[PDB]
Amino acid sequence: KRYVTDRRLAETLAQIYLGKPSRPPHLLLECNPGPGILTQALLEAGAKVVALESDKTFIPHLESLGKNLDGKLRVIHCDFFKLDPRSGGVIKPPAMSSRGLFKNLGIEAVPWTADIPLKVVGMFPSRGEKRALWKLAYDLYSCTSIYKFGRIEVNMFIGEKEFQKLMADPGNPDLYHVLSVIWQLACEIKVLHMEPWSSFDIYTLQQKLYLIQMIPRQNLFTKNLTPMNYNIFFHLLKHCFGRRSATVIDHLRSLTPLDARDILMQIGKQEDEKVVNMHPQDFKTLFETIERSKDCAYKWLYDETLEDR
Amino acid sequence: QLSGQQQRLLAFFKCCLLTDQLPLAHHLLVVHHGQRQKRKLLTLDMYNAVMLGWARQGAFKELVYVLFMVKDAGLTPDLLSYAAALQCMGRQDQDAGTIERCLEQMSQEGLKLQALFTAVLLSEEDRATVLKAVHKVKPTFSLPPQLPPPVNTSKLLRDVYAKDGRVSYPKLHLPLKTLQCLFEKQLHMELASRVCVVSVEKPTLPSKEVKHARKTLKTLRDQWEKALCRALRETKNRLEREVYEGRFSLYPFLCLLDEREVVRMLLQVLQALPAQGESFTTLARELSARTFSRHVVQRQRVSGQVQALQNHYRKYLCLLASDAEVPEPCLPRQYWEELGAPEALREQPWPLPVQMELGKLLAEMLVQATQMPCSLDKPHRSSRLVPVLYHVYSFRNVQQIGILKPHPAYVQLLEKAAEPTLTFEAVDVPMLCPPLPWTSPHSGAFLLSPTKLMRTVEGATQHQELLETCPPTALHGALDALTQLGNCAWRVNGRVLDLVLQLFQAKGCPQLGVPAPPSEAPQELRRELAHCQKVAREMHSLRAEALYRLSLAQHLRDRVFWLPHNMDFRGRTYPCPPHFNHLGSDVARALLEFAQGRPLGPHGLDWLKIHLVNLTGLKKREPLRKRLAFAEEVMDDILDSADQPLTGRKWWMGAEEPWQTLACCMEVANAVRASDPAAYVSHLPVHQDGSCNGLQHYAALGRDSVGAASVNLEPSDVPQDVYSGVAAQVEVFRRQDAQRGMRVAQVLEGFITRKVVKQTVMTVVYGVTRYGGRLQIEKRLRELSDFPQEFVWEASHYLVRQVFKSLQEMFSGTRAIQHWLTESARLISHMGSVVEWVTPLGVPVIQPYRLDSKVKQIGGGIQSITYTHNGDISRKPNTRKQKNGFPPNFIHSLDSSHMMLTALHCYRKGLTFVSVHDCYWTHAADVSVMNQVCREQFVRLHSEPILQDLSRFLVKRFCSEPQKILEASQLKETLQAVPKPGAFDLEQVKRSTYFFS
DNA sequence: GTGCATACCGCCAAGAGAAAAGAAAACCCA
RNA sequence: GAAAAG
DNA sequence: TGGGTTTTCTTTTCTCTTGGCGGTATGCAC
Ligand SMILES: Nc1ncnc2c1ncn2[C@@H]1O[C@H](COP(=O)(O)OP(=O)(O)OP(=O)(O)O)[C@@H](O)[C@H]1O
Ligand SMILES: [Mg+2]
Repeated sequence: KRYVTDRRLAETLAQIYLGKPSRPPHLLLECNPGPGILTQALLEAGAKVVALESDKTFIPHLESLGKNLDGKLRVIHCDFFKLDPRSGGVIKPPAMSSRGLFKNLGIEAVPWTADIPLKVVGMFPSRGEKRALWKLAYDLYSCTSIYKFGRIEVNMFIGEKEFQKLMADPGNPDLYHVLSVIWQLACEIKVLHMEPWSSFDIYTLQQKLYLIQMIPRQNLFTKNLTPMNYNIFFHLLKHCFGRRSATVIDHLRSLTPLDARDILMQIGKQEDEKVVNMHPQDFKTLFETIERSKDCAYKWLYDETLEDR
Repeated sequence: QLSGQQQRLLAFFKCCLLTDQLPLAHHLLVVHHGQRQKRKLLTLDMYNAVMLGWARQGAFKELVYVLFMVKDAGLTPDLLSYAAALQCMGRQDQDAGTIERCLEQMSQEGLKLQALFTAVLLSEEDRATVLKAVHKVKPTFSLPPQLPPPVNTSKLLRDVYAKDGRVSYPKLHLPLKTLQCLFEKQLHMELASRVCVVSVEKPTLPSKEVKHARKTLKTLRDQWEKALCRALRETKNRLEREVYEGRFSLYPFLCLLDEREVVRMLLQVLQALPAQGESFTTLARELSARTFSRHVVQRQRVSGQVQALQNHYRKYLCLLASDAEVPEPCLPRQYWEELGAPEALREQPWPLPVQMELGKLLAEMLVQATQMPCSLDKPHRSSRLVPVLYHVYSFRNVQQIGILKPHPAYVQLLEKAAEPTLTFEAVDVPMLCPPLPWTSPHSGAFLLSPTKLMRTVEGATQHQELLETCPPTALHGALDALTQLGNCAWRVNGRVLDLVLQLFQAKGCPQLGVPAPPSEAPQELRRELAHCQKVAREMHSLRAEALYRLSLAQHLRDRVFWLPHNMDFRGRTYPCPPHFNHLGSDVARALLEFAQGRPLGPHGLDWLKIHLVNLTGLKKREPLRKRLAFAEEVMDDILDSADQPLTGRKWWMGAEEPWQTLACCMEVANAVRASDPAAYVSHLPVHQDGSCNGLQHYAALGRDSVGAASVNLEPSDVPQDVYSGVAAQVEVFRRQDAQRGMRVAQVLEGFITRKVVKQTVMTVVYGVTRYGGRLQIEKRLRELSDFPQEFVWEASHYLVRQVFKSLQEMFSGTRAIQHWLTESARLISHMGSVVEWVTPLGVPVIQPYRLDSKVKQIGGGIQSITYTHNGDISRKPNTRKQKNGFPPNFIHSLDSSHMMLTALHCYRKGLTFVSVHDCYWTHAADVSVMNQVCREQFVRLHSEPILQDLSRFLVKRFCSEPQKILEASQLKETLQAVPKPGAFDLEQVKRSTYFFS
């Protein structure tokens, strides 16, 4: 399991997470503090740090350093990918609900237009990066789990192979697919550091991990785009990218009874517009122009029965 | 083997002979022959097809040319080529010199004319015209006389097929003329190929909206009919023109049926599409199967075999008729073959890629050809023609499947129109006449429709090869038992049907198994609406299943019907109609009874009472006298349940099988209130069921003394159950863990019963993992309403751990035999060959498990289908699946052997016998005789060294080729390492009261 | 004789859709 | 996503 | 030798991944 254990630029990441000096002591939900050196470097900044850890085997070190810092380090045993578990009743100490976190820390829900209340740092899984992107994206479009509590920024390491797969635009036809459009509409990626594999000593073909700082965008939800009908938009994206060489007309003749030529005339994109050459904002406004059509009643054919057959 | 394109071209030529497009097939022949690089694909059968076709026409001009093509290609003429030449010379009535010269050429060629006549598949008309051709050269040529039909002389099947002894064969209660009329009805039903039934839902009020919806649906259906006619004509002209420029098309495959029939078939499959949609490959399979079935029925109609089958069936019905007496009693198959048997033309099915592209083309034709206005909901606005069906990609993990979902306005018009009829295929409906006797793996259950002897999910499979390369007398017992099970006459219990219709038409009762209508579904906070839609869709699915079942039950309310029966690859018997049968739910078994009844006799009411106590689910551990005394104690409750099913004390609802209990309460109420209880004619089926029947067979092969006592192979005063013993061990472990304060034991308490532990204890003696037992007990804990539903996962793990701890040091011979079977299957499947074995009744059984799933992608207008080429293109056997399949499959094959022996030896005693798996049903009069015959057939089946004969057979077949010996010697160690039997006198099974109970 | 167009096939991909909440054991693969 | 039979 | 994958078997109701690009063989134009 990948764990940060080198003092190289740990103060630099600390100054990254400091932000504005006039800000109050800002909560840092560090995910998997294995060695605890990064947690110590974060505590050197002076702001409050909350540790969320999946490795309970080496648990006493974090709280033992926590009492030395007069309770700044409120260590609570939890794994970040396992908040609000999946069809599970009995809450085990590895996996627990987000309401438990936010009742223990006293911090509460804010409206979506309000300022950022919270910061998360941590790892993606070594292999399950795509799935964990999907967990965070599902929790972001459906404002549940962490993102019910506000516009939660989350800053983490990303793999090189899946980085430009998330930063892709019209262009790069080999690697431009659903997760790029799904994230980039509300994500605000800025690359903070470009560290190679050598410093990342995994605790017991170079891979260069980039810091992507996911921030939800305020202008995500509209009258047409709601946290109710986000699965319809997700199905639009994956159906459109199922046949990459096909055009928007081909996919929307199968997606809606609406004439796709008229919708593309409204959006401003031509009839020969290919899927891989269409902007991620254009997907969203395509969804919004289909959604606001009021003359017809049946606007989409997607339903949860398309989960199987 | 043959290439795919070779198979497709051969199918093209054979279809041209059927469609009379002989000029078109000759065109492809000369096109593929005049140029070189594709001519390397043409084979002998490909030329002989067009040879035989030109023979049937009596055209020398093209036949001499095709013979010249055969000589120029470098391939020698076979038997069928000279048979075609003799056919064409005999048809033209031309002089004896040419036939003399060509038959002299046949004699010079050296191959036998009797070998041209016999053991090579020709039609009887071809045989007759070759006879007419040869009778001018040799008038002294005579075919060999018909040998007498051979008699199976195996030891298990020697009491049957024996001319000595008194046999009282059963006779149906219907007379001859009524049975002939029902044969006419079923013949008309199968010629029509579809059945329309009235729905059991209450009819909607015919308002203006309903009538306008019906008119709109009618004009849309007429427009789709015309559009599909135009699309089919355009496709056939394109295929004909595409053929003319030298390419294999599908053109004869679309002229097999009439245009109206194909359009009507496509409209029928369009009508029966669920709102969620179906897979494109599924529509391809179903459309191809429907087209093939209609091709078979139409070909038998035109060829004149319908009249031959008619004239033979009127003579065959004299054996099974009450008022008609045969000179010598015999079985239905023996009487079918004793008379002049009509020739059954073995029709080779289409190859799998041909079926796939035919169904794919027909599905694409339905999608493109049908157009609808812009929205059926409020269609008054100006309309652009949007498709009726939409091709949406549905996504499950990495997998992407194409689904044809109907448009929601089409769906809304379908439930707004409230169509009062439902349409079934003729295959999916119970037969109105006694089925054709199983005389061959081809000639089978239905009158005209093709039906497989062995059900197979895969398209082309090696099962029929073993069914035809067997000795002719090997399958006689299985076919006769299939005929006997199909000959049972069924009858719908009208009172139970009335009560289930009462509950279904009103708000349903899910406690009694009647689905509630989806309109009565209940309606963080944002998740609740989606959850309600999920619940509503579950009740939408189950009520539609019940809608088919009760409609088909209402269709058969006042008519005697028959359930034809097939097998799977390992021999277990199922009724062919899938909707309404006796292998279904409690309601379906309650609706069914025997159409012929028997007087109860001196001790028949006792069997009814014991059966009723068995259906209550109470007094399961108690002896027969205790069950009879209990039935005497609840006699008033029995009469209250029978007289007042829904307006009384509702005692029958608390039973484990409520509707079956209610039907048996009605039967007991009519039997006791009769003047003479022995003279009451009873039609109710009384069931005898095996207690741990896989374990019964494991103890029978192992000859153990402890497990056999546990599974009631030793006589005892009380029944013995291992499930409750494991449940008691798990419960005392739970009490010890609740003493320590463990939370799961405190949650469980008294919830550990026989039912939650039954399937896992039943299953551990096969190659199960702990994940399978986990899901097995998780489902049983999830169906419990009183259990807290947040604790299902952790209680499932705890309960699996205590169950697998409980079975340690238990059933030693069973685990030894299962380990031997698993080891033998692993060593067989590690090599190329899959596991084969022969049942003691002689049935060959092979497993269709192979690793390779070929993509076989077929380009098309909409998408590329992905189907596994099952016709042995897959090569590497699935070792894990062979291991995990063989120990259950062998035990179920021996189950089938015991069932068939019991059926065949109860037929000679005049007993009506039907069987769910390890559940033998007979009349309440003859339960004791069935029990005695079941025990004797168990003894005779298990007095045979089944493990030892299996080992000798496996060494003889799969361990005798020289090239594998150095790799199979360890297998030779494994196969000859069967466990010893030990000491258990198995004759005591004949005194075991609770063997089947 | 040489280069270009066309058909067929292997492969590894991601929206591997989440559920990676959760168990751990044998069989196969790199 | 479910349900039924052994 | 360490990690991916599926997990007892049928039967049925309502029931198979698709697509895209490169690598190679073969026929055709010059
Ligand atoms: N889920 C299953 N998996 C494998 N085989 C099964 C399964 N259910 C039933 N069988 C087979 O059917 C027979 C058991 O049927 P049945 O339901 O009568 O169980 P049982 O063990 O005899 O219990 P009971 O005494 O309660 O009837 C055995 O031959 C067994 O192999
Ligand atoms: Mg049983």
